Amino acid sequence: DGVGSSSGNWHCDSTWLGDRVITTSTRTWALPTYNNHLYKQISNGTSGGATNDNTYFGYSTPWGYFDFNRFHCHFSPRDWQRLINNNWGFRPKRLSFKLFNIQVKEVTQNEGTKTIANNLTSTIQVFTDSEYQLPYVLGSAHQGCLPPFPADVFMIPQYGYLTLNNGSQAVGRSSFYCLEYFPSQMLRTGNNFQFTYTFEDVPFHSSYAHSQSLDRLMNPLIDQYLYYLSRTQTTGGTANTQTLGFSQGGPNTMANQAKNWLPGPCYRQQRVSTTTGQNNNSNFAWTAGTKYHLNGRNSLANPGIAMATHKDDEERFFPSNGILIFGKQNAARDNADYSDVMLTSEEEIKTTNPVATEEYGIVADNLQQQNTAPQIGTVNSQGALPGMVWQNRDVYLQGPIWAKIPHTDGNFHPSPLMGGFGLKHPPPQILIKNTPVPADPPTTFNQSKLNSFITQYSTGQVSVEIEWELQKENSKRWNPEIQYTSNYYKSTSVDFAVNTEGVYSEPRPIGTRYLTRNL
Amino acid sequence: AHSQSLDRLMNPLIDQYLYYLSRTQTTGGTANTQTLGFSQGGPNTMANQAKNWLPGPCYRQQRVSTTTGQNNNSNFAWTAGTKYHLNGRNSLANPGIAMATHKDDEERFFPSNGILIFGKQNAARDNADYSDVMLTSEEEIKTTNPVATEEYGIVADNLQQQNTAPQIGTVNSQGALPGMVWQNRDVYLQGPIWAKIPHTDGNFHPSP
Amino acid sequence: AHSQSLDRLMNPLIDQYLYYLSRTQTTGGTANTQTLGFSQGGPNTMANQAKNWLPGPCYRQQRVSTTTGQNNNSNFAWTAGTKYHLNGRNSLANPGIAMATHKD
Amino acid sequence: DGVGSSSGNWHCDSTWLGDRVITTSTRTWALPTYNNHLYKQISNGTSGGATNDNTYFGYSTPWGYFDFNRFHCHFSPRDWQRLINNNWGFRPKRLSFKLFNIQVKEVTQNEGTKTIANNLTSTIQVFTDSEYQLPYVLGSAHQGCLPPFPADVFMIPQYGYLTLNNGSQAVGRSSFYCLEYFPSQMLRTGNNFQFTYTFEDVPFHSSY
Amino acid sequence: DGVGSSSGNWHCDSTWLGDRVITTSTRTWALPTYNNHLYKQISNGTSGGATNDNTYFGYSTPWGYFDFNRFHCHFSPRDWQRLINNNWGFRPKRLSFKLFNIQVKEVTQNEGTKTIANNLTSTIQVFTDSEYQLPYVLGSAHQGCLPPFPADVFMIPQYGYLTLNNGSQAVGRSSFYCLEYFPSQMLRTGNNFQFTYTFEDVPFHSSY
Ligand SMILES: Nc1ncnc2c1ncn2[C@@H]1O[C@H](COP(=O)(O)O)[C@@H](O)[C@H]1O
Repeated sequence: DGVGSSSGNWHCDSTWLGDRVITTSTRTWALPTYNNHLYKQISNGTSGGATNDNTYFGYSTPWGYFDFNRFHCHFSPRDWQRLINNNWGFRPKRLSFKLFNIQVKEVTQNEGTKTIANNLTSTIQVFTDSEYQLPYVLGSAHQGCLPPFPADVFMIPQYGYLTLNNGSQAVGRSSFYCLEYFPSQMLRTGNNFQFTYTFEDVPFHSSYAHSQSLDRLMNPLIDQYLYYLSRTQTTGGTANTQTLGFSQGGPNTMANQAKNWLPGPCYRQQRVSTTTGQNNNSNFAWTAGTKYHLNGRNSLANPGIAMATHKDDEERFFPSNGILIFGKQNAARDNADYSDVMLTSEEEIKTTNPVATEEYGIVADNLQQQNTAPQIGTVNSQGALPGMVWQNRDVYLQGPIWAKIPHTDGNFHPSPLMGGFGLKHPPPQILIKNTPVPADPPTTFNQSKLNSFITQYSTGQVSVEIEWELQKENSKRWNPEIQYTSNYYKSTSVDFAVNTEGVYSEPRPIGTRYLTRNL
Repeated sequence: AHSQSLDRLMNPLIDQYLYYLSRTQTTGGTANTQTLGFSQGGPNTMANQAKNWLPGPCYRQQRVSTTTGQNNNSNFAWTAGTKYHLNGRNSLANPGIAMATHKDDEERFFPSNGILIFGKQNAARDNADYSDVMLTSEEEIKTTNPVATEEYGIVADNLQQQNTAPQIGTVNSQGALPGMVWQNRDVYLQGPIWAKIPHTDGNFHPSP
Repeated sequence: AHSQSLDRLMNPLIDQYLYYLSRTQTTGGTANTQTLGFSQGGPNTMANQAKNWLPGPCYRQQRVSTTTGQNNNSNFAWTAGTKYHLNGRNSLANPGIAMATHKD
Repeated sequence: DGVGSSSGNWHCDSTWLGDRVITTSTRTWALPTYNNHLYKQISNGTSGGATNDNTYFGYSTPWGYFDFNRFHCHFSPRDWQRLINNNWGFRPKRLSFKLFNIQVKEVTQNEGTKTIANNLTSTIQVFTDSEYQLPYVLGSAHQGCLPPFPADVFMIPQYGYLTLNNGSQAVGRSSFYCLEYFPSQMLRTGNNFQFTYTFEDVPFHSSY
Repeated sequence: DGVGSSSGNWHCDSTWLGDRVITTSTRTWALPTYNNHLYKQISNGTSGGATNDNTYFGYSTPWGYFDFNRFHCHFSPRDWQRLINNNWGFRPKRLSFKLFNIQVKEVTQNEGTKTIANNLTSTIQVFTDSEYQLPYVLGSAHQGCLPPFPADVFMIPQYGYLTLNNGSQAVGRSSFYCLEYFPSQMLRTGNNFQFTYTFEDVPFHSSY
């Protein structure tokens, strides 16, 4: 554990062992001093432009955090291809995390000339929130996760949290946390940190698409023995009067046939087209957005429960806030063009799940009578009904992996809505900070806290290893499956590769569901 | 079959210690103004009593009578049928979730596509007469499950105010709510025994 | 009691990497036409941010005030009561599923 | 015990064990050179404004001292809440003190441009007055105790003492102490110091 | 494995054992940062002067490589004379490779005055493509092999590779490689690297 001796090696690999795959990656990082060494109160209120829906109360902290909750932190594009093309399912089993080769540097600025030097005796502090005592800020799809491309050097994100608020104000229940009230390791150059974690049992992700649909599980050639009411009135001529007629479900009457199951739940969303001409001329993104109402505050249900993006033959349509959208490289933060972003599609689940932009179904609204014609209602939100079966949202190479399930008395089907695996005891937050080094103090005692510090940053490498369990395919299907493939024909550059300018980009979103399964 | 019903699980002889809002306005004369009055649930107030549980889920269906004269004169079997919508295709929810076929004293009524019907021997395939088929009844479950042809219940539609009278909504489809208890559909000698549960990520109560 | 709320589980300081549809129409002048605009959720846009969870179930009930003057002048305790219907009989859902009594 | 290796870790916690509670805290500190490396005689007398009630004779020293004699050095506000709300009494039993991760720095000033660098070979000296042979200046409610808030960085207080005086003058009985006449540990970066202490029996405080 | 301790010694010798000869050489090297830390796409096409015969698509990388594939890397002229004058044939049997005495330096430029200093805590990374998973760029007679003369100090060559192209364009089959997706050793000053290799059977060269 010396100044001149390395404390880690570079591990970035994948190994496939038939029923498992193990992924390792190492990246280089830089950490600044954040917040000037201070915790600060932050709020947003209703004054000025601001609106109720957007209020908060919280704190920002001197700490930074390590995030690897994006699939491409771990899987190279080819590796992801191996996985999706060949397996029915996968899930995480365990992980190894390492921090090594720490360098702490002090930067000196005089006279417009800046110089950087090592500070050999400085420390950084690290800890894991093993007991989940801090607010869990992973699982909100933030930036600052390790880069997809290994050669890229990245900056650690700042840590901050939120509590209860009224407008811009705190309430009694509001909580303040100091991270310095936790035990942490202090490392100088030459020291290292590691920890090991085991994933809890969780269901395999479905890397498959159904090749059957709920409404067509019968034998095409045979009638049912079960009747349905087929006629309510006679068909003679002008003489028509009420009658009761009953018929047996059959091949040409598949819609009428008795069935055992129901499609999944529905929370209907407005539909927008990629051909702008077909859209209404208003700015309806929020006004027509699909939302939930919590304590006087309205939130987009984005993306909400999983519903098929579009029905047959309507690729142009998407739910206004019902899909995941990734930026293309260098797409702008605000108001990026359609050509600048990539929209995901959940078309694969039309098979068991309702289309996002359409009704669940129809129910009766009234009681018909001789003098009252029957009336119906369109159902646009449907909660869980017995017999319902459904599929979860897909995961993407540039998508999230896990989320912490909130600690509540109850939940229903706690699969994270953005996609991924939901864990009660997810991987713990890892928090890192540079210890403050004071500049020279006054020569006579002053009680006030020191506000003059040396300027420092640190750099190092980090490693993550994850073991994934695979579910092999067992299909008896005769014909070939759909597969993810690279383009055959010539092109200006290779997809999933660098630029002339050295910039890595991921051209498209890649999902998981290529192989198929019966229902 | 249950010999008790969800709405009558109390002791008939004893009051609750729990109050409910019983009066919103005074009853003096012509002078009436708003007030708040609270009362304790009791034997003659069983409907008002506080309770622990809720009836089962609802997907309401049109009602037809075996006495044809009481039916509307249209052919409404599909147009008024209860359906689900999957990928542009509409299917009858036949027979759908289990709900009681009819309430007290109304044996004549059935859900248009909400029961199982068996043919009598040599009944025709198409357009058989009522006398040629046999209709099942799920009357036994009125005890915990909603009647097929009627609403789940009533919810508020608005916020009442001094100038706004309160308004209500009739609930015709109700998904699962905490506290709900229910019974499954019955089986018959000429009925099916089992079904394969579909291989899906999720399901709710997978009784066929 | 929870000291956090479902709608505020994020990091206040960081943007999401996920976009949402933020503009459906242009904002130029009188010339406005349809467009598609997409934005990233952030600190001042917390309502718009993508989220993993949903609030609990709802069976809505009429509201009454302890200040009588603010109530409607009718006796609406049963007529406006929240109920369930079982076999031709109506029962108050009292107290029913758990919902917060009032907001801030 | 190396330049590149840390000698301590950050411990700031509380654990409650039903009949005991253990508190740990760590803070970051800075120490200046005090007095220019010199002991100096100080007095206050009656000349000018000064009054008899306020006279003293004493010395100031190059040393600094560590003070944690304030409850909030050890208890977070919530922890204090746990204690006061639930217990009739409390008292201290034992303590552990550690000093680690020493950095000594040399500051160079030229021409209005100042630069700070490590001095790897420099030492600091520490000792405990185990035998109570020096004037005990703790217990007078001074400033310079560890901060209540863990993130705060603090400056070590200077050590000075008083003896007998007549006006601004010493008397025969007056005593002079040199701290360099005690044995002390010398630590370079990479060295650490610790000691352990046991409290004598004392009555429980009445938190009631 | 320390800052002040050497990790290697200088071996440059030849020993003749009648049926074998063993050659050892040591050279001093310098490695720059290449490509600004970036992989970059490179192509050559048919526009301008360029012709079809000369088109390519490829990448350039931040890495450098070690090349000793020239006989005079290993044989002094007199040694080569001993070999050619007296033997009918020769071939390689095995090799040992070592990297030692690493120094990483940081260069600071201000105001037209440049200064160079050690960075004690910096690393370099090394690896061998044992499984032949990268494009093999040795064997194309490039420059950058160790110098014939031992006293000469040399600069390490940059690593780049080629794939399939159409004109200046990639094709589907075109492959991109990142060297950071391999495991590599990280060494600070004071660390060293070595590996051993055995040649496969191959025919003797005909020195006749
Ligand atoms: N991503 C997830 N993480 C944790 N629990 C889940 C997740 N998705 C579903 N579940 C739960 O696991 C159950 C598995 O049910 P089954 O497939 O019938 O064995 C579901 O019904 C949910 O309660």
